[PDB]
Amino acid sequence: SMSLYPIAVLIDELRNEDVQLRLNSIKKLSTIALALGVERTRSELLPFIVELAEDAKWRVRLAIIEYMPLLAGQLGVEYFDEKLNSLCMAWLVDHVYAIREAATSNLKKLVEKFGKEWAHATIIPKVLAMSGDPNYLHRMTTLFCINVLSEVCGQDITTKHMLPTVLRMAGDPVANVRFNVAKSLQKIGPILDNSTLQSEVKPILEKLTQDQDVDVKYFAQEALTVLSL
Amino acid sequence: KVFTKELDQWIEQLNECKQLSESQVKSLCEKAKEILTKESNVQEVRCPVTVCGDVHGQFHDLMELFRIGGKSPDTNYLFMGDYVDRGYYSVETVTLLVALKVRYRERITILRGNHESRQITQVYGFYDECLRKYGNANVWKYFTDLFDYLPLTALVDGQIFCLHGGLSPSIDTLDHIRALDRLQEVPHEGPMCDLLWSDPDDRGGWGISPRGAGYTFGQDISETFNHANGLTLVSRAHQLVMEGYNWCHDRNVVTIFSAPNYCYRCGNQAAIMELDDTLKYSFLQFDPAP
Amino acid sequence: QNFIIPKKEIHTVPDMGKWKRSQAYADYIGFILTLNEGVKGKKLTFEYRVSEAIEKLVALLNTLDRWIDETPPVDQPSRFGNKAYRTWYAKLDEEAENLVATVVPTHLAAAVPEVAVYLKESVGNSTRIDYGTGHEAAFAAFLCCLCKIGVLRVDDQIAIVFKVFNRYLEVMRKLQKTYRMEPAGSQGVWGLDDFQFLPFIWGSSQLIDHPYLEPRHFVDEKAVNENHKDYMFLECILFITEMKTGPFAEHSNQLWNISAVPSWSKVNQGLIRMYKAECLEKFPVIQHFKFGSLLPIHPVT
Ligand SMILES: Nc1ncnc2c1ncn2[C@@H]1O[C@H](COP(=O)(O)OP(=O)(O)OP(O)(O)=S)[C@@H](O)[C@H]1O
Ligand SMILES: [Mn+2]
Ligand SMILES: [Mn+2]
Repeated sequence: SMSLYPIAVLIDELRNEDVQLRLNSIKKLSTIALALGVERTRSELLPFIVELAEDAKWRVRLAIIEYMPLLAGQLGVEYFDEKLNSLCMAWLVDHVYAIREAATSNLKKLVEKFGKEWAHATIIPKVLAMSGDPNYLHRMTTLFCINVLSEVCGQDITTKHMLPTVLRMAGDPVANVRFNVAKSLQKIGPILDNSTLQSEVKPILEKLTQDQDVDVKYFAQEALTVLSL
Repeated sequence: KVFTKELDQWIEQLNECKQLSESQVKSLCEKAKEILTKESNVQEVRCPVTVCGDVHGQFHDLMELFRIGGKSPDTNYLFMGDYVDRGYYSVETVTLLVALKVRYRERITILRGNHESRQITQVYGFYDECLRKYGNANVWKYFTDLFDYLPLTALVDGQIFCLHGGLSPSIDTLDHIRALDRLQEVPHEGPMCDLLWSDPDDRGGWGISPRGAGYTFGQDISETFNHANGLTLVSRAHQLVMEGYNWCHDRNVVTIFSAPNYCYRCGNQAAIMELDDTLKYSFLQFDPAP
Repeated sequence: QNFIIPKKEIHTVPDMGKWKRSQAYADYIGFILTLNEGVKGKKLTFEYRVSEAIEKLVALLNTLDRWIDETPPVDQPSRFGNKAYRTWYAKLDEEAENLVATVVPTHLAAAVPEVAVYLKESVGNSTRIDYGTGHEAAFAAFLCCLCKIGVLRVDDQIAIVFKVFNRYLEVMRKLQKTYRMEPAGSQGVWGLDDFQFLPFIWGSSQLIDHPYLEPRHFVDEKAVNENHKDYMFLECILFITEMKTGPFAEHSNQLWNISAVPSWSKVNQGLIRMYKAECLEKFPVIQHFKFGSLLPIHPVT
């Protein structure tokens, strides 16, 4: 079916010094890897996909992040966990925001593909690990992730595993993290039950309206209004 | 607020690279002046924050910058001037940075560069651009009047000194700078002039600037000023850098330039400096938008 | 006669009127317009006369070319410009008067110190590693001085532009490439070019009343390559397509507008107005002009 494919020509294009040919060969992978089958892409294509995951140019990295959900879909959940989970996590810590932003959207698409129970097992912890990062740019990623993930994780996982972290980060030294707690609570709120909302969310937001910082105040007040509290 | 909705859509509108109307621009500058008046000559800035250099009207490259370092207000920014002139989009570029200031005054600091004046904006394009995009000189009025209010310098965590140009033989301390009256057109000579015009160079002591304005200063002057004011670093812009950022004077001074491939000619990288929660510096180099 | 070293005189923005009303200005502009008139409608390969003074000015420029060969770019870290430019310039500083004295006859040897200053100001800034239209102007001023002292004559008017000024551009282009020089006072998307202005004026003069080449033809790659050997304007376009990135309409905005001008006539006409408006009336350029006995600051007489 594809045992006469000139795969050597493709590999030269993936490892090419010219950036444009790297990007153009990545655009093929989606269709090519399907026709080439699980075994051949795993043995013949995957070592080059892994290289490109950490390419010097961020736009090449971005294209791999966008191809990731299809590649995981083809390769199945069991193999993803052993070779590809690390790639996806290392992206959330990337120096370039655009790469951080896209690795977040990626987590969402993977959860839709593999389901919420798998997310609890293999994703949620690694995301929460970042909440203790010395860098505010990284600590914020945790919240951006929680925003995106709470949708597809359902009420319970959100309440038990994601919510306590958000509430803890309300006491962060950095205001940017603090107002992003207010924004997160506005986003994840409608998913939680009213008891949880009235008892655990409402007191935190009210304390956040007493914050020194103007932006924390505003977004805290805005969350209270939106969630009707 | 009724005016926060308005501001929010302006920011949204400007991110699509669409200019505000003359009427809108007028209101924006009026409310910006109120905020800027309360700002000190040496404006107090708290880390964490990202320090940027020259943009010279390259709006799409400014968008690339926010793709690299994160968008406002999530990421704290500090700009060291030269927003206008030379590029196609001085209006959109400067309108957005001003918009964001009025919206999140604690999340951004915008400093005055030498290009932020009535004299120079009539030499290098900003006047022309306004006239062509608005049909009259009014927008140029509202902006050049606003430029008089931009703080001359900034101080992050009391330890990192930020300004466009460089040091002045007339200024020994940060108090001399606070004493100054900044609320005027950038003068032809003197301390205010030097802060926005000066350059470091490779020979010792002071030197009259080849630019015809300001002075050039050597490593010993940098060493004296830093030590005397308890500073670890002078962060500045005002000069093209092939690598985006350039160390000099034994790491007493850093030059940051944020206009990649300057004049479609130079093929330089642009850079920004991220300052940690703990004031540690790191640099991000980037090329232009594709 | 009676010569002095040229010094700066425009120190403030109010000093810009003094310049406008000066003898130097009247002479300079009148000198540009003269050369402009002499080359109207003529190709670079036109048959004109070449004197001893001209052939020795070319040699001068060849000596400067030779020094770039003998002063390669150093493999050191630098801000932007390559530090080897300073080594090169220091050679022009030491040897300028000697090079000029090979062009000026021994009876007018007293004029060498004044005239050599303008050449020293015509190749970019040593400290900034710069080149701008101000340096280009200094070279025109240099040439202007050689006329006022009679070294160059009326018959040399075509040679000055086609041989001497044209060779000068090759040497500057080389300098800009080799040492990675940056633009002094580029107006960006609002200026004509980052580095040059004058060749666009004289260049368009050649193309006045051209049988088939109209301003729209210089944004056509093929027309340029087939004709640049003959026209200075097109050579400048060739360097821009060689040195700049993107579509033409992007990098060279003002020139893209000019291609939409009906005739080379109006191009030459407009460029003269623009040159006065954007170079000769802009303080950050004029502040660096130098005035002596030949091009003086005293009101026009
Ligand atoms: N057309 C010109 N030709 C030669 N020199 C010039 C010209 N225009 C200005 N200059 C001088 O050369 C210096 C360098 O010019 P630029 O760096 O391009 O502009 P600048 O305003 O000095 O720098 P910026 O844009 O503030 S970072 C200026 O300070 C002027 O003294
Ligand atoms: Mn600048
Ligand atoms: Mn500047």
